[PDB]
Parts: sequence; structure tokens; C-alpha cells
Amino acid sequence: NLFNVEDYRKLAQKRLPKMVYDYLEGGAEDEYGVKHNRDVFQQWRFKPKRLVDVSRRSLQAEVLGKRQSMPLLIGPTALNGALWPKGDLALARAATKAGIPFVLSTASNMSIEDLARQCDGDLWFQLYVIHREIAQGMVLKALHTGYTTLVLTTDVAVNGYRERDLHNRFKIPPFLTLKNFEGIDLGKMDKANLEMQAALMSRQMDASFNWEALRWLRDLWPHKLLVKGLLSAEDADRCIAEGADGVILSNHGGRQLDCAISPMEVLAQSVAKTGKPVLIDSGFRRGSDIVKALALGAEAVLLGRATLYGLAARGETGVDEVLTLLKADIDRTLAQIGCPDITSLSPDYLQNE
Amino acid sequence: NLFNVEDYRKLAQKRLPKMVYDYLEGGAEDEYGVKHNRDVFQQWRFKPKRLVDVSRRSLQAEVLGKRQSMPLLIGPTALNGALWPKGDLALARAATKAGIPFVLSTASNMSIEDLARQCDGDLWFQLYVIHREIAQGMVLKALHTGYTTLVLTTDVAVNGYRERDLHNRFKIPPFLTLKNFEGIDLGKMDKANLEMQAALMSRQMDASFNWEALRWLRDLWPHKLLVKGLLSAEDADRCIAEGADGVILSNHGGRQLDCAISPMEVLAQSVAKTGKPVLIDSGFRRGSDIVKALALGAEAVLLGRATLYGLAARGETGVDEVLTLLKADIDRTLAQIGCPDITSLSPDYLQNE
Amino acid sequence: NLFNVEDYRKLAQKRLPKMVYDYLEGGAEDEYGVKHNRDVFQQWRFKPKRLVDVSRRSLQAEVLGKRQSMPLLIGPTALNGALWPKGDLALARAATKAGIPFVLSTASNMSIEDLARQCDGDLWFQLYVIHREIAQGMVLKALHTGYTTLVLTTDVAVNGYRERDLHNRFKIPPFLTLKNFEGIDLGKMDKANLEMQAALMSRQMDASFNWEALRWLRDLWPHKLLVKGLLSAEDADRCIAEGADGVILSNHGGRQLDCAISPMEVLAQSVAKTGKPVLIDSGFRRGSDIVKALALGAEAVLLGRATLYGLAARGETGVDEVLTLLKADIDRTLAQIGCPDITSLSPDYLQNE
Amino acid sequence: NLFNVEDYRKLAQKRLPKMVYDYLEGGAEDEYGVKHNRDVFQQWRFKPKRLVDVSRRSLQAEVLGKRQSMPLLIGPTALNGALWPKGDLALARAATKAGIPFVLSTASNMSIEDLARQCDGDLWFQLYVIHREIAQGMVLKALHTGYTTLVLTTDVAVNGYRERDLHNRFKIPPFLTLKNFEGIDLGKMDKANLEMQAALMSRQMDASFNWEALRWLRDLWPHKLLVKGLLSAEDADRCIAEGADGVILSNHGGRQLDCAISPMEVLAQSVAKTGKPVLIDSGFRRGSDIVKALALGAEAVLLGRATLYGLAARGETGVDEVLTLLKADIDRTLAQIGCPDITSLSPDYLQNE
Ligand SMILES: Cc1cc2nc3c(=O)[nH]c(=O)nc-3n(C[C@H](O)[C@H](O)[C@H](O)COP(=O)(O)O)c2cc1C
Ligand SMILES: Cc1cc2nc3c(=O)[nH]c(=O)nc-3n(C[C@H](O)[C@H](O)[C@H](O)COP(=O)(O)O)c2cc1C
Ligand SMILES: Cc1cc2nc3c(=O)[nH]c(=O)nc-3n(C[C@H](O)[C@H](O)[C@H](O)COP(=O)(O)O)c2cc1C
Ligand SMILES: Cc1cc2nc3c(=O)[nH]c(=O)nc-3n(C[C@H](O)[C@H](O)[C@H](O)COP(=O)(O)O)c2cc1C
Repeated sequence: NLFNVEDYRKLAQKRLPKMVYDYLEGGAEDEYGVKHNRDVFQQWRFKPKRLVDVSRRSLQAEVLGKRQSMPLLIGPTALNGALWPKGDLALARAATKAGIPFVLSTASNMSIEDLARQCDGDLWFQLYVIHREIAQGMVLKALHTGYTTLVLTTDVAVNGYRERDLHNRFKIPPFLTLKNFEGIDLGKMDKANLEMQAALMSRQMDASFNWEALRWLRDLWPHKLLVKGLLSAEDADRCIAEGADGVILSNHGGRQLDCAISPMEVLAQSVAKTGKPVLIDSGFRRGSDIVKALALGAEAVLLGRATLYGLAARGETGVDEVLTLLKADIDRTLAQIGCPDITSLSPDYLQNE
Repeated sequence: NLFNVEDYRKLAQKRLPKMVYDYLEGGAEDEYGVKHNRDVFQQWRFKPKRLVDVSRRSLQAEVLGKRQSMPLLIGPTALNGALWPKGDLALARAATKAGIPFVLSTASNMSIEDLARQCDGDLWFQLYVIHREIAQGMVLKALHTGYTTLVLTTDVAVNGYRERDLHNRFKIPPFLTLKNFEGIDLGKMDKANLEMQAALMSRQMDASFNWEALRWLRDLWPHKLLVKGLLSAEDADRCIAEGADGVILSNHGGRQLDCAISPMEVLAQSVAKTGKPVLIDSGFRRGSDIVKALALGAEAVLLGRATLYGLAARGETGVDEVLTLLKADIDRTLAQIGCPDITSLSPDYLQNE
Repeated sequence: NLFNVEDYRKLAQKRLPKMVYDYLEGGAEDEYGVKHNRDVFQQWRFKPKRLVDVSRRSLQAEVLGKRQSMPLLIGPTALNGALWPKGDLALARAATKAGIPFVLSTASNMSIEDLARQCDGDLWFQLYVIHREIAQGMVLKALHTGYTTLVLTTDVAVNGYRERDLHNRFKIPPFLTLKNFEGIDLGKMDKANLEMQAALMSRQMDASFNWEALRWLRDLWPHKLLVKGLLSAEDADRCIAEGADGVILSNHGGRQLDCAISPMEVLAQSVAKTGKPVLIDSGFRRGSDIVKALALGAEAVLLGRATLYGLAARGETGVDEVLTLLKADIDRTLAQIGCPDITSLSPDYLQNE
Repeated sequence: NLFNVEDYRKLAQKRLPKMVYDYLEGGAEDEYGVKHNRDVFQQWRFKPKRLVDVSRRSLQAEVLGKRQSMPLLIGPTALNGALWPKGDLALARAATKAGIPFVLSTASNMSIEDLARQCDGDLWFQLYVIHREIAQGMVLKALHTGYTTLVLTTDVAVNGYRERDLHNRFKIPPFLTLKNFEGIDLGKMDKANLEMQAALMSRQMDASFNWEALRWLRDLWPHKLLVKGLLSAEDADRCIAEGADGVILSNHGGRQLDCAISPMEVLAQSVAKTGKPVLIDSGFRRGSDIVKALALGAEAVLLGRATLYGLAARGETGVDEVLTLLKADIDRTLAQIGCPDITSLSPDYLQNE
């Protein structure tokens, strides 16, 4: 019985070692955040428009000016290989088959180059900055291998306090490795190559990355640039002012700050203030959750755990199935609310509860 | 112990095969909708008017200008024969004995003509449009056999995602059949009678039925016409503008869109805007639920599952009992709030919580 | 461990036959009302006034111009004899020992005259009108035996639908009797004494008692007259306009209309509009509940089930204990919020939640 | 697994006799207060400021003009010796090692002089007034032994009704004693020394202590004076007007009045009205709770049960661990919301829910 995302979560929990399942499902501290991420969707209900011809529906939509099959993306998640062999590739291929982008994590198990060589879909690269020089290296690598979009994640200045991991003494799977940091020269002495080597032997990332640093990154990357991890219209607006082509409102799936607001709380305001693409993630599980965000102005929704449940439970085919169910779910929802064209969604279909 | 609707639900669950009970009780996806349909009634409480002579009470009321025993109706529900033998007839006869209308579903187990021949009560016909020509045939049949009112259901452009049915692989009971589609010619070739035959061998209904199509139906039917499945004052108003004599606010008992608002949320507004009869259903189980809707301006309330529990548990007699309990419940409620005449109900007896 | 009202409820449930306990504790239909009666008190929290000398506190207060030990009363409850032998007397004597009034129910087990003869405390009489002539007889009897106050209960035009009683086929205890209806002549023929005899062989009360009837009662009774069962400032105000000396806001302990508002919802408004004594009951269990009502303007609070738990569990001594605990509870509360004199309570000590 | 305060509570419950655990964890009456103290923190969520350099963070802050390691203090709690041998000293030494103040209770197990002799940290003295003369004696003793700050607790005019203690017949541990009342002369006759001896053989404190009495105390103590137990901006303001250098908003950890508001409800208003230091306690368990209070204007947060769990579970080392976890928790939180300097916190980082 695999009829929705929750069904895949259940199957994933039965197939994954507890330690890995907890790494995946876990949230920060009391996990009031992940619960809030789900509960906030109940703050809106639908007011369908009847007697509208919905015999011909379209989920096609432009994301950052580029057309794709539906307003969805498989977001960046680390250590996918711990969930399923060659997890990064399975996700990328399923996204490509579905006609949507796949975002590779800086902490992926498959390197930037290897994926680009084995997948011709729309590949995006999510960047974490531990060392400036090293970050510049990955950015150029992504540029040279055909990655269309760069995503800077800004909500991991310090590691989230995930107590499930602490209880399990969670250690990065042995058979896995942070491939993108491979080959990064060693044996060299002096300032960097010592200053740098120190930074990469640390589990902490660059907590000094500020607005000025964003300008630096903006000049380095020539294509579309998005800033991920924002939770205020003000920050979203500043990002646009600094050169970003759009933003991704997100609280990292409730894994960083348990009491952070849900990005849904500032979605409408961010859309109204920035006037630029506002993407979003965190808590999306049902097609209705997605449609509510799109109706509030979201350009697209990125999936985190939803597609990972498919991956963990049934590999690549599992991801295909979750995307198929979600697409049919979105389609069914559009028909029921009387909005045949997904690009016609507006707050007029919602009722604040 | 059969003292209320819930008691009949309990007895129905014990007598019906799980698969059938789930078909009856089930809702869309997470079933947050059916729960909301019940919970929303708690948003209003009563403020009784004391020292009012309620020794003589009346539940009599005009629905669409025609007087009936009480502001209730047994709404249209498909496959009643799966709940109890000749279920459609049992319901119709119980409604007639109670002095209220019965609405026959397009997907009933007893044909339009057979029921009209065996029941002389006020019979209404609920229409689903799968094929225009076929729909026209049923409409004329209902007209020629004495059906007083036509009800167009507009909230099933596509089938609701009811996961209980998916889990049970629910298949339309063998001993049952969609009688109203019987005799519908076959063996014929060319456009329709091939184009048509295709549409009826499909579980999908006409998702293109729009406002223009409603005008078509309006000219075809000479008597009272109601549009069912509306969830906004705006749609209700447009229906009246297009010729409808009234509307039925409804979310199909939470069986189509899990996150749809409860029709109770737009009842007062629809009454104020349309100035025409506004009937309603979805979630009604207690007499207090019904009185609250009537106090907000509802012309009448249609029962869905409430009377079906009586049917499934004890057949025709079961329906009679549920209607008797509900009538006494409404009567008792009117006495307690100090409104002896049901037609005198107003928002003045309610307190928003 | 008998440290509060709940402890006595627990002990009462262990000592009483289930049928009797259910008669006592039960509410109308779903019992959402009794729950609401309790929950509504959480809508207010205390904002204590510190550094106030509370070394000398006083709970003494005038109720209808007459001074009593504390702003409490044991309200009218029927069939007290079913809870404990000579229950009416036990309650009356405990109230008298505590320095507060006791209200005798029309449906008591001890007659109006017998109680007045065995108790010299402040006795009030609660009237139910089944037959006008008979009611007049009890009213005069109460007047001639020294009852100081008359209370007309108006919220039982028809019997509440208490399903626990229906499930238990609850029958008025055999060893008990509605003593106040004793001796009421029989064997006589013609109009009344036939018309009357019919009314008393009925479980229904006079549902026609209206404002005009209240004027009738007002001229019959020369002392303080209160109307009980009101749930709106408007009705309270009309009662005063018709001659009442005060009112008792109440929903009959959630035993008549499950969805009725809690009287706490219209307490402040009734106090402001009538400018006359506004007493109240329904849901009071803790001293804090009582203080909140008094702070909102209530003249006094009548206890229903609270003191009955003491009665059922430990007879007269049980009632004394509950009143002692409640008095100490109120006293302790006054000290903690910084209001040494109970008559100085105001909304200034409360915070709306 | 000791990763947060709750983990220490769990370990403390396993090591402490039930009677003692209940004395510690218990609240007044229904304990709705302690629950509210926790729940109220969910009324605010965080809105992080991204791309802020948080590589260098500081928790250092001035409390009453004096710099300390972080905006925390170990508040005054009685009978610490019942939780762990020499509990008062263990707490004081852990606070000193952490760089924060420790407040000694009037009802401590270690005397004012003994502690000051064995601990050179910042020691504060919390005063309870049972007898004026005796209180004056302790105040001068605290002054002569080096206590920097005096804290008057005003919310125990009468003892809270803690039913857990009543159920357990809780008796002050035998091996323990209210040391600060030791030596207090006896054998003397006449007025005081008889009037006084009577007051100290009583479990009740001076319920007459008012504003005038505060003026008396203000002239007696030359250093910083704080009034603890306030629950309104008005009282806080009056305290400042009467000479206090600051206040401590508090409901005594929900141990005195079950329905008292949480001090968090009047924090912002008290800060705005008084313009003086507003400290606070009651319900703090997570670093996020603390940061929310600081963001609303609180000068510092006092810990009650949080550090006592560390004490009860693992003595002095346990307190050190809880303070270490809380410091790292606060630090981590500051980094995640983008406020590197704790003194820069403002309501701008919060979202009202
Ligand atoms: C197992 C796991 C690993 C993650 N790794 C990363 C990462 O490497 N880079 C990043 O930008 N976000 C990362 N995220 C956050 C996701 O991009 C996304 O914001 C989040 O999962 C959205 O919420 P949801 O899980 O409810 O869909 C991770 C989330 C999970 C559940
Ligand atoms: C078993 C079942 C079958 C239904 N079949 C139909 C149908 O054939 N036509 C229609 O207009 N509505 C149909 N409905 C919806 C009802 O008319 C009605 O809107 C709904 O049951 C009201 O909610 P309630 O069940 O809470 O009373 C059906 C509902 C149930 C429970
Ligand atoms: C067992 C029982 C019998 C009652 N009988 C009467 C009655 O004879 N007359 C009347 O005026 N109210 C009657 N009441 C209502 C009470 O006067 C009072 O309004 C109610 O109990 C208040 O609520 P509480 O039970 O939460 O305190 C009765 C209530 C109970 C619980
Ligand atoms: C076991 C225990 C004993 C206490 N003793 C005292 C005391 O002697 N003096 C005082 O001012 N407050 C006293 N308090 C109240 C604390 O100072 C503080 O207000 C309260 O614990 C804060 O709430 P929290 O426990 O949720 O942190 C006590 C609290 C507890 C839990």
C-alpha cells in the first residue's frame, strides 16, 4: 500500500537502520519545529471555483524563467548514499525523468563532475562555504561541468542540535565520503594548505560569511544565483538587492533551529516585497501543501524528506513513484479547486483559518 | 441503545463488511476534512431566550416555496443498495413518511422510473454529467416521471482520492449496478454511440461542464434547479445569476478535497449575497448542528451519512428511527433556545466562539 | 486524601451506584457543555497585586443586601435523598453552619415545611411550575414557613436529553418521593382536579411560562425574587425590568442544552447592563473559578455538584468539609492576588487569555 | 544520555525519593500553572537574520551594571540540602565557576556566613520576612559578609496549596535545618522574644509586608535591591518608584497560585514602563526560552528547577554540566538567529504566534 508520501516514510523506517532513519527524520532539540512545519499548512483551507472547465490541465511552469514539467524540485540533501546506493544519481535521474531540476549538495556522496557526466537533466549545485578558496573551486567546477544554477545555503553557520544523533552517536557512514572534498591537496605547508587543511578537518563551516561575501560569490557565478535558508521578507529583499536572482525561504526542514518560524509565515510578504522568484521548502508532504504555497506566490517548492523516503524505501524507482504520486496529487488538486492552469493560482483559492 | 446518530453509526459498523463501511465513512486523503466538518460546529454556541412560551412548537417550513414537515432532506448518495437491499427505496419511503424530500443519485441502484412508480413522496433527482446526451436523457426521464426538483452536483470533476478504498481495492458491489445507465444503446457505430460508449466505459465524469453548460441545463429543466457542491458566496451568486433557483453549499461530506473549507464557513455570506434559498450539507449529525445552520440562514439541511447509518444498521425502519430522533432533537433544541417556530430562527440565538 | 472537590467526586463515584452517579455527573448529549463549563475558566488568569497587607482578610459579603459569611450558596438540586439519606437536610445544615443560604428544590425529597422546621438557617425556595395553581400553593407554603427568597428556574421548559440516564433506564429511586407534591388532593373531578391531576402525572413542566407569567409570580411573592437559568444580558435586564431583584446566570450545569454558552461568557455584560445583583453557577469547582466570577462582578456563586460530591461521599460532614476547603481556597486565593477584602475584587486582578 | 535539562530531570527523578522529587517538581493545585509556564514560550518563534558574521560571539552582559559571563543566575531555592549534600555550596560553586551570581534562600541549609566564607563568587541574598527584627538581622549579616545584592520575595504572603506535598505528608527533611534561624535567642520573655518566638514557631510569613515596609528595607540595605514575585508592569513600576534598583517578574515557578499569569506575559510592558532592569524566571528550560525573554528586554533570567535537576542528579558536577549545556545552547541559538552579541537582542528577532 504505497498511495502517498507517508506510506513511503513507513516503508523507509522499516528498511533503514535506526541510526540512519533518525539522521533522516530527526529535527532540532524538541522537534517542535518539524511539527510546526506540518501544522502550519492547516492555517489555510481551499475555496474551490466551481463550473470551471478543467478537462485540460497544465502543471507546466517557468522557474527562474526556464520551463519545467511542474513547480517542484528535489532539494539538496547530504549523504544520500547512506539512504540508498548511489543515492545522488538515483534522485537526479528520477528528477530528470520527471522533468524537474535536482540540486546536488556540497556534502554529496557523488562528485560534482561524476553526476554531470552521468545525468543530462537540469542540475543545480548547493554550496556550503567552509573555506573560501575551496568553495571557489567547487563553484568553478560546477560551472565548467554544466550546472545551471548555484544555491548558497546560509542557515548552517553552526550545526543544529539534533539530539537523536547525539543519542545514537551518529557517525558518517564508513562506506561513504564527502566526495567533493576529495583530491583537495595536502602535504603543502605555509598559510593556506595548513590554514585551509585545518578548516576542512573541522566539522564547522564558515560562520563569517556575510553580505560582502555574497557580493564576492555573485561576481564569481555568471548564471542564476539563489540564497537558501531565509526566514524574513527583509532578508529576501536584501538578497535581491545584493544581486541574487531569487531566494529559497526555508528553515532547513526543522533541523537547525527548533523554534524558527515556518517559511510559510513570510511567503506572501516576501513575494510582495521582493517582486522576484521566491521558492520554498520545509514541511511539504501533500500536494495540497504545495498548492497552498504556490497559491500564495511561491515560484516552486523543493522537496527534502518526501523524495528521500522514496529513495530509502525503493531506490530510484521509489523516487519516480513519489514524484508520480505528487504530480497526480497536484493535478487532482488543481482540478478540484477549479484552477486548470497551475500558473493561474492565486490567494483567491484560499481561506485563512 | 439507539439514542442518537452516533449509536447508529456504531451498529452500522458492526453489520457492514469493512470494505463497505469504509466506502461509506471514508473521506479524502488524511480525512482532516471530515473532522473539520464536525469541529466547525463548535465555533457557535447557543444563547437561549428565556420565558418564551414554547408549549406549541412548529418545525414546518417552506423549502423552495413548498411546505414540508421540517427543514431536512435525505441527500443524494450513490450505491445505497450496497448498504441495504433496495436501499434507495427504503430511504425514499422513510423520507416520505417523515414528510420530507428524497434526492435520488445518478449512480443509484434503483432507476429513476422504478422509484417514482413505487414512491409518491417528493422526489428530487441529482444529476452527474458524464455525457451530455446521456445526461439529457436522464433529465427528461426525471421530468416525465414526476420529479419536482433537479440538483446538479458540480464537485466531482475528478474522483476524490479516498485512500481507504485504495487500501481495500474497493470494487462496486457485484449484485449491484448503475441502473440509470441501463438500456443505454450499444452496437451502434459512428461519432456518438462510440464517442458516447467510450465516455460511459470511463470512471471519469465531464470535467468541462462550465457556466455555459449550466445555461444549457437551465433551459432543459422547467422546474426548480439547484446547484450542489458550492463553497463560496461568489459561486452561489453566479449560479443564481445564471438561472438557478437556489444552491446547496457542500464539500461532499469531506470525500473530494480534504482541505476544502466547511460550507458553514460561507453560509451567512452566501445567504446575504444571493438573497435566494441556500441549502447545506456536510458534517451534520446532531440537531444542534442543524439548528445552527438554520439560524445562520440555511433554508434546509441535507443528510448524507446520518440517515445512511440508519439504513445500513436497520434498513427502512432504521431510517425512520434516525429521522424520528433528529426531529425530536430539533424540536427539543427549539424549545430550549426559546424559538417555538423554526422559521423564526436567527443569528441572535448564537454566540461566535 | 480529600484535599479538593475532585477528591470528593472520586470518593462519591466509588460509593454511589453507577446509575445514581451518572444521574449526578451526567450532562446533555455529547457532554461538550460540562467540559466547556470547566474549560472557560482558563480564559482568565490572575495578575496579583504585591506588597499589599493581607494579614487581615474578610470573605464576608452582602448578597441581595443581606450579609453572609462568604459569596457562596448551595444551589437547588433535585433528589438529594438519592445521594445520601435526608440529603436535603444534610446540605441545609452544612450551609447554615457555614453561614450561607441553602436553596430547596421543588423536586426535593424533604418537604418545604419539614425543612423549615428542622433548620433555622437562611432558606431559599427554587420553584418549577408544572401547574399554576399548584405552584401558587408551594410559593405560599414557602412564604408562610419563613423562606426568605424565591428562585424561579426557567431553563427546563422541556427535559434535557441526558443519554447516560437513557442508557441506564434511570428511574426515580423507589425509597424516594417528590414530597412537595404530596397531599395534593385527588378524587376530585371537573376542570382542574382533573386538568391539574393530568399535569402532575406528566414528567413535563409548564413550557408556556412567559414574561406575563413572571409578572403574576412577582405580585404573589413579597420578598426577594430571582430568575435562574438566564444566558444573556438582555434576558437578565428584562427580568429586572419585570420586577426581579436579581438573576442567576446558568446553563443548569450543562444538563439541559449541550451547546449552550457558559454563563461566564455574559457575566460582565449582565453586570454592566442590569446594575442589579447577578449571581451565577455552572462549572465551579476551584476557589479560583469562584474568585474569577466575583472579580467580573458576580454577587455570589451557587454550588451544584461540588457540594453534592461531599454529600454523596460523606453525608453532612462531607458537605461541611467541602465548604471548609472551598472557603480556605477562596481565602488563600484572595491573599495571593493581594485583595484582602472579597468585596474589593475587580477585573483589574484578571488577564484575558 | 545527558544532552539537555529534561535529561537531568529524568535522572533526578530516578535518584530522589518520591517525596523529595514531588517537593521539587510540584506546583500549586491542578498544576495548570507550571504547564502554562512552559507553553507560553511557544507564543513566540524566531525570525533569524541571515548572512551576519557570527564567527565571534559574546554572551557577556551587564546585570545591574555589573558584568558577568552570561545573562543567567541560579535563583533562590529552599532546602537545597534535601536534594544533594551541601546543596547550597554545590550550586554556589558551580555558579561561580560559570561566572554568574548565586542567590541564597532565607530557608537555605547553609547559613549566610558559612557560604560567604566558603565561596568568593557573586553572592546574592533572598529575603523572606517572618519577623521584622529577625529579618533585619539577616539583612545586616548578609551585608557584613559581602553579599552584593538583596532580593525581597513578595509572593509567599501565605503558603501555596501544593497537593503533592499534602498527599505525601511532606515533612522538612530531618537531617536538614533552616540554618539562618539558628542561634536566634530563646529563653527571653516579654513582648518580642515571645512575640517573636511565636512568629518563628509558625510556618506563616509576614503577610502585612507592604509598600511602607519596602521603604523600611530600602533604607536598611545600601546596595542593589530587587523585588521578586511581581506579575504586572504597574507593580514593577511602583517598586522602582519606591527605591528598588530592579525587579524579578515571577510566579514562583507555578508553586504559589496555579492560575497566575506567566511573567512572560508582562515582560515587554514592564521593560517599557519601568526603564530599569527587569529580570525574570519561571518555566525556563531551553536556551531558546531564555533568548526569547532576553529579546523581549529581560536583563537576565534566573534558573530555578533547571539547575536543581543537575544538583539532584549529579551534585556540583551536575550543576556545572547543566550550566555548560545551557551556555552552549544560548550560544548556538545566538549564532542561528544571527545575533552574535547577546546584548544586541531585540524583539526584531521574534514572531508573535
Ligand atoms: C537528511 C537531510 C540532509 C540535508 N542536507 C542538506 C545539504 O547538504 N544542503 C542544504 O542546503 N540543505 C540540506 N538539507 C535541507 C533540505 O534542503 C531542505 O531544506 C529540507 O529537507 C526541507 O524540509 P522537508 O525535509 O520537510 O522537505 C537536508 C535535509 C535532510 C532531511
Ligand atoms: C456513501 C456516499 C455516497 C455519495 N454519493 C453521492 C452521489 O451519488 N451524488 C451527490 O451529489 N453526492 C453524493 N454524496 C455526497 C452527499 O450528497 C452529501 O454531500 C454528503 O454526504 C454530506 O455530508 P455528510 O455525509 O457528513 O452528511 C455521497 C456521500 C456518501 C457518504
Ligand atoms: C443532580 C442535579 C440535580 C439538579 N436539580 C435541580 C432542581 O431541582 N432545580 C434547579 O433549579 N436546578 C437544578 N439543578 C441545577 C443546579 O441548580 C445548578 O445550576 C448546576 O448544578 C450548576 O452547575 P455545577 O453542577 O457545575 O455546579 C441540578 C443539577 C444537578 C447536578
Ligand atoms: C524546590 C523549590 C524551592 C524554592 N524556594 C524558594 C525560596 O526559598 N525563595 C524564593 O525567593 N523563591 C523560591 N523558589 C522559587 C524560585 O526562586 C524560582 O522563582 C522558580 O523556581 C522559577 O521557576 P522554574 O522552577 O520553572 O525555573 C523555589 C522553587 C523550587 C522549585
